[PDB]
Amino acid sequence: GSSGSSGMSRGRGRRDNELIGQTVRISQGPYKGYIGVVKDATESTARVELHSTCQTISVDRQRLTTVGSRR
Repeated sequence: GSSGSSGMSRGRGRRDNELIGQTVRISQGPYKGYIGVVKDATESTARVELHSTCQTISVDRQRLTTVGSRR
């Protein structure tokens, strides 16, 4: 039926799983120039799932260049 959670609040500030799902493009490492979706966000790394190799690899959050369609 039509049921829901009394409160519509998930996180107070900015959840570490925010960047999770965004398109990131590796700039460093052996995967330089590779695209992937951030699956997990680490303190000094980020588990991204490549599109081609369709594999989940961890890379420095910084080493990752957040992608974003432009003109």
